[PDB]
Amino acid sequence: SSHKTFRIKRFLAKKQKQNRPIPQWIRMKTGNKIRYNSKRRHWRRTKLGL
Amino acid sequence: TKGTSSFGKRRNKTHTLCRRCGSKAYHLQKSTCGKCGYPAKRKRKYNWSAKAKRRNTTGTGRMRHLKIVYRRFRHGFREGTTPKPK
Amino acid sequence: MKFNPFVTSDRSKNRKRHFNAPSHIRRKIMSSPLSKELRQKYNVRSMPIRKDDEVQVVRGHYKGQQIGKVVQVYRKKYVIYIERVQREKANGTTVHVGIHPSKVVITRLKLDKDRKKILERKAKSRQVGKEKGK
Amino acid sequence: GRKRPVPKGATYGKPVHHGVNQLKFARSLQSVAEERAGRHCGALRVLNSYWVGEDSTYKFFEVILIDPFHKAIRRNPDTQWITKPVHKHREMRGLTSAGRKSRGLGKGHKFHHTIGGSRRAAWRRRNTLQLHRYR
Amino acid sequence: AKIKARDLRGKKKEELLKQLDDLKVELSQLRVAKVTGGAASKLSKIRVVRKSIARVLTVINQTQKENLRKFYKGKKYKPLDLRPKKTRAMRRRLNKHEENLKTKKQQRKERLYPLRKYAVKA
Amino acid sequence: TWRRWHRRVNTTQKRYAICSALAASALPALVMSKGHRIEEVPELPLVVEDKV
Amino acid sequence: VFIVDVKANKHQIKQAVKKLYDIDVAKVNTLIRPDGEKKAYVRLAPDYDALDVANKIGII
Amino acid sequence: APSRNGMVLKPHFHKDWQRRVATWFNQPARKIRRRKARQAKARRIAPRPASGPIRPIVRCPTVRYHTKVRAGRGFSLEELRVAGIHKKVARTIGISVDPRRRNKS
RNA sequence: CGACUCUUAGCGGUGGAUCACUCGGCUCGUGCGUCGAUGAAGAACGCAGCUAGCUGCGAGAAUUAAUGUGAAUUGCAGGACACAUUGAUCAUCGACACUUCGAACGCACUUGCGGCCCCGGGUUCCUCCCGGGGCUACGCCUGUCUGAGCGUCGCU
RNA sequence: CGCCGCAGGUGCAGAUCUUGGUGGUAGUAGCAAAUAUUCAAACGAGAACUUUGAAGGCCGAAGUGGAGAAGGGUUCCAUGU
RNA sequence: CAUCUAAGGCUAAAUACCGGCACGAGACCGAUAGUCAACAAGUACCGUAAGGGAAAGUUGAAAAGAACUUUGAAGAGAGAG
RNA sequence: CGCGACCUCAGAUCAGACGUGGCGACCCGCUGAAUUUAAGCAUAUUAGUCAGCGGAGGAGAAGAAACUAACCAGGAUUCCCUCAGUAACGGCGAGUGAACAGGGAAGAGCCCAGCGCCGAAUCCCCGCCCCGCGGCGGGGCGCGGGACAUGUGGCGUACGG
Ligand SMILES: [Mg+2]
Ligand SMILES: [Mg+2]
Ligand SMILES: [Mg+2]
Ligand SMILES: [Mg+2]
Ligand SMILES: [Mg+2]
Ligand SMILES: [Mg+2]
Ligand SMILES: [Mg+2]
Ligand SMILES: [Mg+2]
Ligand SMILES: [Mg+2]
Ligand SMILES: [Mg+2]
Ligand SMILES: [Mg+2]
Ligand SMILES: [Mg+2]
Ligand SMILES: [Mg+2]
Ligand SMILES: [Mg+2]
Ligand SMILES: [Mg+2]
Ligand SMILES: [Mg+2]
Ligand SMILES: [Mg+2]
Ligand SMILES: [Mg+2]
Ligand SMILES: [Mg+2]
Ligand SMILES: [Mg+2]
Ligand SMILES: [Mg+2]
Ligand SMILES: [Mg+2]
Ligand SMILES: [Mg+2]
Ligand SMILES: [Mg+2]
Ligand SMILES: [Mg+2]
Ligand SMILES: [Mg+2]
Ligand SMILES: [Mg+2]
Ligand SMILES: [Mg+2]
Ligand SMILES: [Mg+2]
Ligand SMILES: [Mg+2]
Ligand SMILES: [Mg+2]
Ligand SMILES: [Mg+2]
Ligand SMILES: [Mg+2]
Ligand SMILES: [Mg+2]
Ligand SMILES: [Mg+2]
Ligand SMILES: [Zn+2]
Repeated sequence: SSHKTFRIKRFLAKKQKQNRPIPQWIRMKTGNKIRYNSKRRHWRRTKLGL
Repeated sequence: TKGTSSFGKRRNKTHTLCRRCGSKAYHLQKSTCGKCGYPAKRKRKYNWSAKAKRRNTTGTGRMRHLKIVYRRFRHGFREGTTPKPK
Repeated sequence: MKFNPFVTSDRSKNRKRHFNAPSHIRRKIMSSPLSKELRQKYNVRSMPIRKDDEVQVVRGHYKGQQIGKVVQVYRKKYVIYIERVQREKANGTTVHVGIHPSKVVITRLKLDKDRKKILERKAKSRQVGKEKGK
Repeated sequence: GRKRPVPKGATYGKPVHHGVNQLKFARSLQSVAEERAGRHCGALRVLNSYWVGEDSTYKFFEVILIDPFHKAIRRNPDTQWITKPVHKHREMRGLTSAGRKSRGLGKGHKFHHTIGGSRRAAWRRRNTLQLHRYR
Repeated sequence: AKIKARDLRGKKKEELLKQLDDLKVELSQLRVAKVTGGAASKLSKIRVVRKSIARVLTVINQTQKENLRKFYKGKKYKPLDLRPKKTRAMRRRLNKHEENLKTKKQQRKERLYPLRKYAVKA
Repeated sequence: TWRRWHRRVNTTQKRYAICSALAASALPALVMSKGHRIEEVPELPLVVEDKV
Repeated sequence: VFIVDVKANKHQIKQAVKKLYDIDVAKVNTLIRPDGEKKAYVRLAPDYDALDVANKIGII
Repeated sequence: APSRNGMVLKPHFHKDWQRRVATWFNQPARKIRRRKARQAKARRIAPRPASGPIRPIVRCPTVRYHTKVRAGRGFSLEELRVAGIHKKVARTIGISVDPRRRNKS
């Protein structure tokens, strides 16, 4: 809602910054074996526990 | 109707995030965490669930102090001494 | 054969220790043999590979006597790069080909105050072993 | 005595276990007194206790406690033993005189239940299957 | 232009703080340049300045701590961060003086009846 | 883990096998039948002095 | 407009801006971004000029 | 079910015996650990005879074993007295006095 | 004669069995056998030039110092780095530092609300505002100070 | 890998068996609750569905309108694919 | 007749160890096996919660990871390397 | 109708300490099932076991006889082999079930209270100085405080003193 506590908004804040695609230059690192952010989240598909 | 219609009127949280153990098991009305038991001092832990014990035991987290304690034991917990500067 | 009960002969442990080695003991793993003239003038067989010493490839596609200067040691990749050991890619530019330092022989070293000290310490140890083996 | 703390006096199954009222606690009331003083004063070490007149409904015991970090106790041998960490909360482990009596320890034919150092120590040893390498 | 902890250790706290200040203002303009685009060179000097601040702060924090340790040398009571830290259990034990002392009964028995070194022939 | 990995043999039987193995090492047909390439060796029960 | 620590109130923001930029501020309007960092709008005194200061800051 | 003809066997395996199973795979390791502690102890007491103090002659206390003799816990105070050595200095000599044994013979 | 359907074969797809490999387990054994109010385990939130996860770290934040080592790190860039008017990296780690919850400690879980004592500014001492620092949990031991009692007494 | 011995978590068609993959069904059922779309133009490789304009309609103020509370958590706004 | 001397206290060694630190080994398993987890695994995800809980290894010696020409709007092709 | 002594209590953000929580494989103290077996089932069994609560250490507990024995006697505890699936318990059904002696691993013994004697000989705390630091001790100095005769310390403990 519009009415939030500070600690909820700080929780929502972190979840926003870590829902970002991996940098493109990561693919070039030696022994990368990573391809995409597999922990990406969409607001409509899966909901936060909070 | 006990099915689809009844699921529409659920908009009141029963649990919130716990200050200790950070899990969303802090019952609002009871003011007690259902995961770590936090109105209380002693951490809630039962032997009838070994998976829950191993989900949150020692070593499942950062181990900030104890990981250096394991280091200092190998040298006898020495203090106030220096490596003899060049 | 191995008798010390505190050093392992396990294949998985040796491979794990080799591929996860820190940089400072990855440097020792990348040691390279010295030439016949370098072995006679000093008393040391193998020497860890440095940045700017000349070297010739003795195995692989790039065998020969073209004394090439080392231009980069890639301890992450366990390879070193040499001046003329290059390959042209599709676009036409040139890139170095990495070769394991065990497949090259050092012909001249890059000497500093530290290199001389390590050079002299290996010579004194072999001399000690030789006199014990009189 | 000890009443079994089951709601409405309902134990379930095996009428042998239907007992509620005439059941007795394994430890004496003196052991309970030392535990209650030891749990309150967690910074002191219970030494011993005695009896000072009971009641119809109460029993009164005086419990001797030792401060393990007083210098008068620390700087005097024959008392440094209680300052050692293995001697903390003796009354909870049944090491006090009152706590010991409920364990069935002793020498002789009367006390074969605790021949391993405790009742559980004896039970484990005589219920463990020794599977030697060569059988 | 690089600073080292070894050469910082001779200066007084008056210009050590002075050196920390202009080191902090330099990091302020560095973060400004990072926001306004700036250059790859200026971005790379952010880390070199951050470590320089830690270097200067470590020296003043150390220098203060050895002065406090020297001041409380021989004091009966010292602050909790100046007394040894080893382990809560190891701090509870008895010291060498009150671990090794014996009752007069025990040492009289030791004086009277010491363990003799002996052998038996065949 | 309690699979009875070990077996105990009687001491008399164990000595019996050792005696049998020693007796077989002195017959060239048996040692050759083990594929040991002893054709140029003399005196099949082969003894050297203690200098070795 | 600056980005400030979430633990700094408008008084410390005003003192910090006034001392480390040698300007006089009129009021501070603060908000915490959805990212989780504070944003401070620092209105300068009428005798100061933001463009003048923003030049000296380097954010022009 | 009994098949034809055998022992009436009563195995004592009704008590969840597989948690209290003592395996002996550390038997050879224990023998070494005890062996080298014996060697270390013997070399610590350099001239002392490496195997504890002297023990008395002792008769086994039952009609099944009273024909044989063995080594008891230690010498009794009456044998120490008539040998003219003090009960306190005896154990420093390596004699192992046992004060609660009496001599009826 | 086509079409369709079936059988077999070649080739091509779908699929990921088989085989070979293994920085992973499982089992056994050995030596140690060490947490915490000097604030643990655990959680939260932050920290990279470009960084989401994992990892490491704590406002000195993918680390400071010190010591060994001795020219790298590396996906790109950058500037270093005389390697002696002292050194990249890595390792070790004994100096320093170590945010917020948490036994969690001023009260409460709303970054809600206090109290006392010092310091600096606004004061231009008088104490109102702002900032900084240190205290303010419960139980309990020894001692200290202050006390209560028509408790037992002594002197008037 | 053969031969002499040793030891097995040693042989599958079934268990409405476990896991994974694949068929016929089958280009089939279906994409039918709440009246309704049409003309021209623009962008564009591409228009029944986008946008603009013109028309015909519907919600008809107890709305298919304008705002909030819980709840969600960036879905808000620009630009580009 | 024998035997001990309760109702106070301490005491090492031989003994135990499926948690922890660091090691060594194996007639074990070999990616549906072996730990749930060989991999950003107690992760993704599910449940109000207690709690439940996966799937997922392999180019090549070396990226030398296909320049360049051509058709298509591109995916995608044909040559070339 | 005050001022003192003691006793019994109280307050303090008083000076200096201590406990709390975690892990818990092993160990100690409690509490404690039912499935299952008995071809049903209630005593019995499962089992003093799972689950539950408390307390520790590198081990823990035990431990130096109010013992075993009945012998020509042995001699703390703990562990191994054996005793022994035995004596015994048991709807004497299903089932349960030790100890002594013997051989080994290890081996170690002691301290109080009391009864007495010794001018409280005893102990803590705060200051002085110096010898020191390195987990903080020694020495002496205080017409310095307190504890303590409602009993501190030395001798001494069933083997006698
Ligand atoms: Mg939804
Ligand atoms: Mg409710
Ligand atoms: Mg060699
Ligand atoms: Mg029953
Ligand atoms: Mg005495
Ligand atoms: Mg606001
Ligand atoms: Mg075909
Ligand atoms: Mg095919
Ligand atoms: Mg450094
Ligand atoms: Mg409120
Ligand atoms: Mg009065
Ligand atoms: Mg099978
Ligand atoms: Mg098969
Ligand atoms: Mg099949
Ligand atoms: Mg159709
Ligand atoms: Mg239709
Ligand atoms: Mg209408
Ligand atoms: Mg939008
Ligand atoms: Mg698997
Ligand atoms: Mg496969
Ligand atoms: Mg799996
Ligand atoms: Mg896991
Ligand atoms: Mg205080
Ligand atoms: Mg039945
Ligand atoms: Mg049945
Ligand atoms: Mg039934
Ligand atoms: Mg249990
Ligand atoms: Mg505890
Ligand atoms: Mg003990
Ligand atoms: Mg004991
Ligand atoms: Mg028999
Ligand atoms: Mg039983
Ligand atoms: Mg022996
Ligand atoms: Mg006395
Ligand atoms: Mg006695
Ligand atoms: Zn919780």
